[PDB]
Amino acid sequence: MQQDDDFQNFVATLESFKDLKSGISGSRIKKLTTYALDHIDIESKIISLIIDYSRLCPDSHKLGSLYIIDSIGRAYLDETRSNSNSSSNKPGTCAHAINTLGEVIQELLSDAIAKSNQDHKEKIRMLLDIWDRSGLFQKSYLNAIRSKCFAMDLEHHHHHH
Amino acid sequence: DDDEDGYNPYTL
Repeated sequence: MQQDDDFQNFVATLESFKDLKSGISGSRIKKLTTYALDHIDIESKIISLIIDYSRLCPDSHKLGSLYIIDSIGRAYLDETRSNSNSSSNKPGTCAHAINTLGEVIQELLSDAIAKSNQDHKEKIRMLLDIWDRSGLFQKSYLNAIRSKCFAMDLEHHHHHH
Repeated sequence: DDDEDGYNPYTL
């Protein structure tokens, strides 16, 4: 950790991501994840970055950022979980990280799904299901997506179950 | 595009 693989690598990966034309390469996501975990002393900047990147641009970033946060979230959760997930306010470590995200996931998801279309919207929906199943954000479906009205509203002209 | 595209959350 001698000034090697600092925020540069992280930010660099994300930046290059958006620079793409709706490609979303898993490689990038990996770098961000491994990096975050490798450096739990920067959960703030990290989580904050991905978060902003999402709400930043429309569906485009929405979907992309979503995937990124997903990977980091899972890993982070397991990490802190291994010891004890506890927090109150402001960033500090994995714990605070997950908490912060869950406090913004509302606008993030909602926006993503909305700005997203049948295709994109579909990806988000699936991801959400896996999240609950796995046990990432054990908040009993936050008000955010909680209100099915979210999908129903954004749900363009199309049949469904 | 050969770059391990399509990142699924169900698979790390």
